[PDB]
Amino acid sequence: SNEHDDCQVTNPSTGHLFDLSSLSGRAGFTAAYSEKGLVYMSICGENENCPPGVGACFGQTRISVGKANKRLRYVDQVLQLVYKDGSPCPSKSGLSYKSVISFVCRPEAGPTNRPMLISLDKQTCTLFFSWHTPLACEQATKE
Repeated sequence: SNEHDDCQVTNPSTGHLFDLSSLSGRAGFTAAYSEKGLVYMSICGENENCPPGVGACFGQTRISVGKANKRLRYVDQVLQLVYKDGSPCPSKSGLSYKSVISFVCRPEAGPTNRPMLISLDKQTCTLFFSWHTPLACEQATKE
């Protein structure tokens, strides 16, 4: 179970598939890392601002914040990707940055419809992203 052709996950409760493959690709998307940075991260695949294998990095610093992973999973009405094995943890040892792309079912879209960085986790090198998009929605359309 979990996914189909990958990069796409199903409501296990509805049997409805979500595909973020139109979001996928080495083009990737961007998130605003504070006012100084931008994140460049591709969905499921590697990002072109990143070296082959890295699916998420910064635009200014080019510190990889995660590697390409196509495991889109339905979790708490969210669909979340996690791009691990980013750049070595400056704040710890033997760890790396990772992403948490929590796609959020929101019938309301973004102005641009960006993956919105919630916040950083420097304690365990996590970048918590949440993309409130009608793409991952179907459920919240109700409530």
